[PDB]
Amino acid sequence: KWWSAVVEERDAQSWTISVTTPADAVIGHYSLLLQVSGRKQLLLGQFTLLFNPWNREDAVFLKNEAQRMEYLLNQNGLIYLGTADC
Amino acid sequence: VRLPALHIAARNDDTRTAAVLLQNDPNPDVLSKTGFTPLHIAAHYENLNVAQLLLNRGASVNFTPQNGITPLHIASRRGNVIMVRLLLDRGAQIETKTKDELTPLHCAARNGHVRISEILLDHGAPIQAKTKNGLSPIHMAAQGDHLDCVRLLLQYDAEIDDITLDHLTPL
Ligand SMILES: CCCCCCCC(=O)OC[C@H](COP(=O)(O)O[C@@H]1[C@H](O)[C@H](O)[C@@H](OP(=O)(O)O)[C@H](OP(=O)(O)O)[C@H]1O)OC(=O)CCCCCCC
Repeated sequence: KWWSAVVEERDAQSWTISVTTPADAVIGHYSLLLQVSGRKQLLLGQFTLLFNPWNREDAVFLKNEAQRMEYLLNQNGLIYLGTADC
Repeated sequence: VRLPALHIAARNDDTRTAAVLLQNDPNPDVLSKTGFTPLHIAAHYENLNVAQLLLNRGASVNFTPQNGITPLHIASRRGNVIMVRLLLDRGAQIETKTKDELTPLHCAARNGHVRISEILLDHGAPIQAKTKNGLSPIHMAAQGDHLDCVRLLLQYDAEIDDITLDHLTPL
């Protein structure tokens, strides 16, 4: 439920790591950094963190998947103009 | 006074706990005190993953409690478009009525779900079906101030002057 990381799969030369973030995390541009005992900080890469309408514990959670699609994933909108009767 | 563990897993969309439970107890249609299966809970909260797990483990897609509320009824009432689709592909009956003779189209139109109403109509739902008081879906759409639902039902050739048992038109 907080920042965490765990190796789901591994071989001799690689680790498959599942990283979680808190449901109340600060959004924006992030840097992921690795610290190996007795070494200097190493930059692993950059990622951007956003709000999650798909997560039940997030403040922007939406009950419906159709509503999630319509109000977050659809780029084709309709602005209604004119008069009330037209 | 607590729910069965499978109902709790269905509510939380916890497929790992549900898988462990179904490995231990192979019955996905376990009944709560109200008589609702975990598929009813999954349809209520639109938990797609646990619903697919339950249906793959043999849950009755057309389960009928004493009150006659099928999971399709709950999905149509709640506005769960994806759950309505999934239940329809798995064999959900389109004409089943509740204790008060409400079809899933009645539940969709009463709450003004245009997409769900169109999906049910495209699957053959009866647009002129009546409740115990003679209310058609257009009556329920007009009662809830659901303008687009009334428009869609009229587009599907619903009777604009259908009367209830009290001779009430949608007007
Ligand atoms: C007399 C004292 C003892 C001497 C013998 C000591 C013998 C002995 O124990 O060797 C292994 C040990 C390993 O230590 P290791 O390198 O794993 O530990 C890192 C080291 O302490 C750095 O100085 C820390 O930097 P900083 O403080 O955070 O800036 C770094 O911090 P962090 O990565 O944890 O953040 C530490 O991880 O020490 C050596 O480094 C070897 C050469 C040490 C020097 C050899 C003798 C000069």
